[PDB]
Amino acid sequence: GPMADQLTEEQIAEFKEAFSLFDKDGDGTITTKELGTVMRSLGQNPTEAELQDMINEVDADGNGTIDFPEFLTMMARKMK
Amino acid sequence: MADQLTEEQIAEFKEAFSLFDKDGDGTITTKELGTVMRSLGQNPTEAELQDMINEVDADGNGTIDFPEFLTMMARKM
Amino acid sequence: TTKGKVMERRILKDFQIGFVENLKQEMDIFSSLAKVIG
Ligand SMILES: [Ca+2]
Ligand SMILES: [Ca+2]
Ligand SMILES: [Ca+2]
Ligand SMILES: [Ca+2]
Repeated sequence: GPMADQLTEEQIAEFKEAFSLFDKDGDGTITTKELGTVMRSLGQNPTEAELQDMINEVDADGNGTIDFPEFLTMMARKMK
Repeated sequence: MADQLTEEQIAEFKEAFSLFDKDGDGTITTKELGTVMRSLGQNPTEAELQDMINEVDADGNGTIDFPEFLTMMARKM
Repeated sequence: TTKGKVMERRILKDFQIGFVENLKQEMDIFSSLAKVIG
């Protein structure tokens, strides 16, 4: 599970911008509610459990939400 | 992040908010964004305008208020 | 008026709506988001 070998600063800025679209209130975390809001804009209707599954696979410290370090770590990983 | 703002930056963002809040009702709507965008030579679709509101509409009430505008402005410094 | 329009154009750029519309067309949300930034 390494992050992508070539991770540019501009890709990191895009990760911050993407994070800010989920964390709209700017408290530095993404909740299941904030994730559901964005995915309902996408045309998906996930359940409260499906949302918790997607949070859980990004949530490295198990505190129930996603912070930017967790988001960035997962994003640069999927960047491969 | 909005707390890390100087007096001058808040005053500046307050002035900027009023440029978009055309009717002075304390909210920015899709229609007000559209009016400004078209005055600058952009022609967004209604769907794009709603996406723009949705980007920063943290409380999901359907418009941008000054707290949300300040959060946007502060985090993008 | 010119000062106001410059401020407006700068703030509108802050929405990055082209980048955001790219995500929406692409939409496993996090994998698909990686593709847009990829
Ligand atoms: Ca949040
Ligand atoms: Ca966490
Ligand atoms: Ca208004
Ligand atoms: Ca709002």
